Amino acid sequence: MISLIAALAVDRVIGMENAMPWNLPADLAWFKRNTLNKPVIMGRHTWESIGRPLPGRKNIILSSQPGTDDRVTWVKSVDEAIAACGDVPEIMVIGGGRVYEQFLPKAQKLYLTHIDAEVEGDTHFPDYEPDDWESVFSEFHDADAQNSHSYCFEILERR
Ligand SMILES: NC(=O)c1ccc[n+]([C@@H]2O[C@H](COP(=O)([O-])OP(=O)(O)OC[C@H]3O[C@@H](n4cnc5c(N)ncnc54)[C@H](OP(=O)(O)O)[C@@H]3O)[C@@H](O)[C@H]2O)c1
Ligand SMILES: Nc1nc(=O)c2nc(CNc3ccc(C(=O)N[C@@H](CCC(=O)O)C(=O)O)cc3)cnc2[nH]1
Repeated sequence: MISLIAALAVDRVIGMENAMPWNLPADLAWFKRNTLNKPVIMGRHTWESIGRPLPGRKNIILSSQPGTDDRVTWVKSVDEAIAACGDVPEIMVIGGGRVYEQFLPKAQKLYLTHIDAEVEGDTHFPDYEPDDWESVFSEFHDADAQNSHSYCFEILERR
């Protein structure tokens, strides 16, 4: 099973040239909880902004170019990224935009965080059709002293 995890602002914005203008540690705890002990597949731009290997996960980085950090696994295509995951119950694709686009048609589950923030971004989560997906879990949270904006966690499973 392939899943995608992402945090989207309005208009499905997931990235901009500069750091996102929000602080959502609860969302990062959710990302950690849902990715721990699973392989995570990411694109090279996302690798760079994470800055280190994610602990307790097998880190697979897609890049057309030779790898530059022997602590993680580098692959040059989607089929190779999947093959590097081995025989696991769930592969987590953690972005970014170009990677989500390529894995969305393969995915059976989406873990999405919807952030009540309007930002201009250069990178979007792909268009998905609500009717293709069944919302199996959703949990809204208000902003609070640690989290700058309200946000809602949702898990969708492919119909
Ligand atoms: N809010 C969120 O949930 C979230 C999640 C993840 C990322 N992001 C954000 O999204 C942005 C990054 O998105 P992006 O679309 O720019 O970058 P990305 O998808 O992270 O990385 C793209 C790079 O990955 C490699 N790649 C992708 N598909 C490949 C394939 N089939 N074969 C070989 N290499 C492949 C290429 O690396 P080479 O260039 O080395 O060939 C390509 O330049 C940032 O702003 C980041 O912080 C947000
Ligand atoms: N829901 C969601 N929110 C995100 O911010 C997000 N970010 C990415 C890509 N970027 C990142 C950036 C940093 C970390 C990170 O540092 N995570 C740590 C800290 C978790 C915590 O603070 O509790 C980790 O161990 O997962 C992960 C992914 C992919 N999917 C996401 N999904």
